[PDB]
Amino acid sequence: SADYYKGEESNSSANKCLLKVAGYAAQLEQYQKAIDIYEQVGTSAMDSPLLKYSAKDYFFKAALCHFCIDMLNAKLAVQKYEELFPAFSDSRECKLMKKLLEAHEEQNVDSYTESVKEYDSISRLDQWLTTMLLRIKKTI
Amino acid sequence: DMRNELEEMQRRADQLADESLESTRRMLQLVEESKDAGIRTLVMLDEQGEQLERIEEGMDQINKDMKEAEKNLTDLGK
Repeated sequence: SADYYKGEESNSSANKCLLKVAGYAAQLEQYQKAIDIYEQVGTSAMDSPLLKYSAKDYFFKAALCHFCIDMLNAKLAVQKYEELFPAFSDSRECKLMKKLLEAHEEQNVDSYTESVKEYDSISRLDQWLTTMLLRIKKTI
Repeated sequence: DMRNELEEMQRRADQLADESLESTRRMLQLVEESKDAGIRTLVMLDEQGEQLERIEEGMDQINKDMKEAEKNLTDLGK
């Protein structure tokens, strides 16, 4: 369906279908496709007067996938995203991921939990985010 | 004659703030972003209304044309 819609230059429906595909692929542990789709959608939405404000969220999702693959990969991806999108350096997602990287770099689980709880207090986490966070915590 | 008396000094408790400068700035930034989003929504909604108004005339014209054609064909047929 996404390919058919993109064939007719229907960007919104194709983007939504690709979002669903990337989410389901991430659920199935297929990180490469999820990160590729998230990066593509974020880059596409960065250049819009209306969707621009959402460009951050997608990046964060992609960043989370990197954490599953490795740590230094996630750090490098964060650096690349911040350089590409400077305004990403003030969003709460970047601060949370920086704190999680700092805690995870020294075998600190307590600080990990405190940061997770502090962020979740302001906003309730969904099943996808909480499951990915539990996986990352279980890693170490 | 050990009858002493005293005088008093006063101190002012800090005024109500020093919590109105961290949530405050974030509140203002979010308000600005919401204002920009509302302006964009205004513009898009006006454009959509104009487009619907444009569609109406073509709709009415096609309805009239089809009705007239059907009536004419029926009249000639009989």
